[PDB]
Amino acid sequence: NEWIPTSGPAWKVPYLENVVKRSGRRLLAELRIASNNGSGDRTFLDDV
Amino acid sequence: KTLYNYYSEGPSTPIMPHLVNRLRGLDALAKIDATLTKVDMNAAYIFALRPTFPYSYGYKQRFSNRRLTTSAVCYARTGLSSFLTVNKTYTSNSPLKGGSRGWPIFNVGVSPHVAEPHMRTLSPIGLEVFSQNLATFSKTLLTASSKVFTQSLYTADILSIFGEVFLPHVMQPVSNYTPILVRALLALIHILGPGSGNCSLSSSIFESSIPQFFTVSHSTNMSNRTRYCLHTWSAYKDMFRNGIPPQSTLPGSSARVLIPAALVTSPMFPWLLALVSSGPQFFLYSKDASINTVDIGSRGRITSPIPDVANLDLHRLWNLFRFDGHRYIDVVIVGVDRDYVWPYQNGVYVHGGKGPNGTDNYGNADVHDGIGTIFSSFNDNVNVQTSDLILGLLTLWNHITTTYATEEEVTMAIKIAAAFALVYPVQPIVYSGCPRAFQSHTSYYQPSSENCYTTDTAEVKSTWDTVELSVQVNNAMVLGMTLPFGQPTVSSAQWFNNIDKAEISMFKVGNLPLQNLDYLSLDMMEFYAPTTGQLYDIRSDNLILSAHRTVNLGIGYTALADFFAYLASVPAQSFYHDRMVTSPISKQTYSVYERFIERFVDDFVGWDRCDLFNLDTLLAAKRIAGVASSPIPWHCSLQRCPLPIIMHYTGLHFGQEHITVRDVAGVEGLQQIVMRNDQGKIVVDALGTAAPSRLAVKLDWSRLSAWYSDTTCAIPLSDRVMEIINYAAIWDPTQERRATGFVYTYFSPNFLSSFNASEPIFNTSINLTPPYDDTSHTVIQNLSMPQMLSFDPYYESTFYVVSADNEWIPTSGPAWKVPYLENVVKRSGRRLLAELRIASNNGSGDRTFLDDV
Repeated sequence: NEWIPTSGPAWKVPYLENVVKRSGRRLLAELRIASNNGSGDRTFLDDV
Repeated sequence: KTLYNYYSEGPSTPIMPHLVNRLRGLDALAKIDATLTKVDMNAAYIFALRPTFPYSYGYKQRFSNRRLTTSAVCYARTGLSSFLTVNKTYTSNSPLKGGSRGWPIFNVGVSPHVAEPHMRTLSPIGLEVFSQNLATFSKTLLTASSKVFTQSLYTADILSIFGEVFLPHVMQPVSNYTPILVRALLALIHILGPGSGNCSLSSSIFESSIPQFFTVSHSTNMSNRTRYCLHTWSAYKDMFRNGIPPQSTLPGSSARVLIPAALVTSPMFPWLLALVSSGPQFFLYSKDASINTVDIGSRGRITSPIPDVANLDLHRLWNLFRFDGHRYIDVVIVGVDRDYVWPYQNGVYVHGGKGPNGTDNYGNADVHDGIGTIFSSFNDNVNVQTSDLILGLLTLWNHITTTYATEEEVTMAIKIAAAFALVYPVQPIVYSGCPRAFQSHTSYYQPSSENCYTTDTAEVKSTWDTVELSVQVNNAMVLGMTLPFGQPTVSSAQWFNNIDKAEISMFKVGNLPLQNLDYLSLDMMEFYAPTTGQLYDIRSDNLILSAHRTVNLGIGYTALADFFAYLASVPAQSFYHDRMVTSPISKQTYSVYERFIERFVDDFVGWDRCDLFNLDTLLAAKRIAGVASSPIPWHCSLQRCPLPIIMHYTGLHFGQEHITVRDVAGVEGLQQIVMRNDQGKIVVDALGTAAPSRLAVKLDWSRLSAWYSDTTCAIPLSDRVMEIINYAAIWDPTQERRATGFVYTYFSPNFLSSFNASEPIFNTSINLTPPYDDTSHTVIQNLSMPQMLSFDPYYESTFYVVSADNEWIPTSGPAWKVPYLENVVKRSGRRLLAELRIASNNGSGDRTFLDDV
C-alpha cells in the first residue's frame, strides 16, 4: 500500500515502437541494381 | 477552494490578512470523515495527529555531467510525539544514547480573564423557579412568604432547595465550556502524541507508531494534585444550617459539582473530575519502550530496538505539561441512598453512604489527595489499553459539545488548544565557514554546528552531528525546547536514582481560563435547556476530528511564527539557553517578534495575547555554567518546521524557475566592494550583489524566492566543505570583520530519511532508503529558511553577497548545487484505502435507511 496502482509503475517499464530503417547491405543492393544498372536489355529493349 | 488553489497563490503586500485568511481556509480543509473513527481508530489517530505535508524537491548544478535528483517526493513532519529519558532506577552517571536526564515542564497557569458566558434558556423546572421568585407576594406571617424575614433569606420554604441554591444562576442563565474543551483536546493530543514520531533529543530515534498500551505512575513531589471530597446530597445538605450556600465558601470546598446518580457510572466521570482539576495528577509512560521505538540511519535503515532501551522511559507529552485548575472539589452526587458504594475504588467511602464495616450513613467527609486515590483506573502501577483510556475523553467531548456547548465555544477551544499542542526540540544550525580568500577578514572562519545530535551507529554519522550529550549539554538542550509560538521553558523535572524532583518557576509559559463548575452542575441537573442543534460544523462533535483541527492549527501557528521571525529578523540564537547572557540584541528582536505575534493572535484567535504568548520565560534564561556557544554568526532565523511546511502554510514559492543561468555581458546589477588599509592599499576589490531589503520584498515577494536561490547550497554529508563557500561569501559593512559565511538550519540525514514514508509508521518492513537515486548518500537537503535580510532589528543597512576570487560573477547565478522545492498534492496509500473503506464501500444501514432525517 506504499505504492498506489493509479500512480503508475515504479519499476523499469519498457516501451517499443516499429521503425522504418533499411539495412546497409539492402541499400547497397538497391544502389547496385537500380542506380548503377547499365545492362543493355533495359537501355535498348525498353520499347517492348 | 482546494489545495490546488492554495499551492498556486503566493503572499501579497498586506501580509497579515493574507496569512490569516489562508490559515482559515486551510482550517476549513481539515476533514477526516468521522465515519472512519467508527471503523479504524488507529488510522484515524495517525491521520489526525501526524499530518503529512507532501512536497517535491530537486537539485540543480550548472556545469556538471553528473545526474542528480530532480523531482523526488518526500513528506515533511514537525514536532515531538513523545520524550525519551532515563528510567527511574538508573543509578550510573554515564550518558545513554538518546536518553535525556530530565524533561521540561511547560507549566500553564490560570488566566485572569474569564471566558465570556453566553445566554441560556431555562428548563421547565428552572422556568418554574424563575417565574416563582419573580411573583408578587404579600408577606404576612400567616403564610410562608414571610419566611424570608422571620428566617434567613437563604430559605427553601418558598422555592425548593435546588431553586434556592441555583437562584443567582436562575436569575441570570449563562454558561461557557471552552475551558474544559481546551483541556480535553490537550489531554487527547498529549496522551497520543502529535507530530513526526521523533521521541528524543536525538533526531534519529522515532516512535514506531501511536502507542497501544500505557502505564500510570505516581509521584508525590512532581504531581500537581488536587483534593476531592465525596458526599451525598442528603449528607451535603446537613453540613450547613439546613441548606447549602449559593456561593461556595473558601476552604475541600473551593469548587462544587452536582452529579445525578445516573451520570456517575458513565465512563466520562473520571475524565470530568479531571480536565477541570490541576494536572498532571499522574504520569503516563509507554508500557514497553523496547517495541515502540526505532532508530533511523543516514540512508534509511531502521534497526533493532534502541541500544540502551533497557534503561529508558518513554514519557508521553502528558508528563511534559503542567496545568493549574481547581485545587479543591466537592463531589456531591444527588439522588442516592445511604448505602451508596463508590463504584471506582475499593476502600473509598462516600460521606453519607456505605461505611467501612458494612455500616450505613458514613459520617466522615474524608479528603482524597489526587485523582489517583479514587478512580482505581488511575492507580499507581496500572497497564491501560489505549482505547479504554480514550473512550472516556471521547464520550465527555461528544456529550458536552452536543448538549451544553455551542459552535463558537468549540472553535475558540480549538484555537486556544492549538497554542499548547506541539513540543519542538532545540533548533540545530550549521555554519559553512568562510572562503579562504577572506581568512584575514573574518571573525567566524571555521565551519561549525550547534544542537546537531544523532545517536544511530548502524550507518555513517553526518559530519555536522558533533553533540556529545553530557549533563550540561543535556540541560542546555532541554532549556531550548519551544512551543509553537516560540515560548521556551525554565521549569523542569528529574526522576533519577529513585529520586524525583521538580523545579517549577514563577514564570509560566501561558494561561488557560478556569472552568466554572456551577454551569456544569446546572446543566447536569437539567436546570438549563440543552443546546441541541447549535452545532453547524460536522467535525465539532467527534473530538478526533477536532483534535486534528487543533493539531493542524498548531502546525500553522509554528510555521507562521517562523515566518514572522524571518520577517522581524529574529535570530535562532535568541531562543537558546544563553539568550540573555550573549548580547542584549535578543530583547531588541523580541520587541518586534511580540508585535508580530500580538497582531496575529488579535486577528485570528480572538483570545487575550498574554495567555498564549509572553516574553516571561524568554527573559528568565539561566545560561547553565559550562556550555560555550559555537562561533556562528546570528544570520539564521528562528525555525522549527522545514521549508515545505512553511511554504504550505504561508504560500511561498521556491521552485527551479528562480535559479538563473545568465551568461553575463554587461555590468548591470553588480557592485564593487573595496576595503583599503591604513596606507591606502586596496585589499579586497571584489564583485558583489546587493541583498534585497524587506521593503523591496514587501513590494515584490518574488525577490525573496530568488534570494533563496542565491544563497542556498545543499549540505554535504561526509565533509564540512560546502561548495557555496568555494564561490561566495557574505560581506557585512556593519561587522568589524565584514566577511562572513552562511548558516542555514540543518535537521538531520536521519530526520529526512524519516520523510521517505507516506505515513509515520516505521517498524522493520518500511523502506526509507530511496532506490535508483543514490544522491542522498552524499548531499542531504537544504530545508532551511534563507539568510536573514537584516542583522539589526531596528535599523536597516545593506549587506552584500560577494564573490571569493572574481572568477565567478554573482550575476551569473550560483555555481554550486542549488535546491528547489515545491508543495505537491499527493495523498497516501493508506489514506486512499480508508477513503475507499468509509465512502465507496460503506453499507452501514443507518445511512441507507435513516437518510430522510
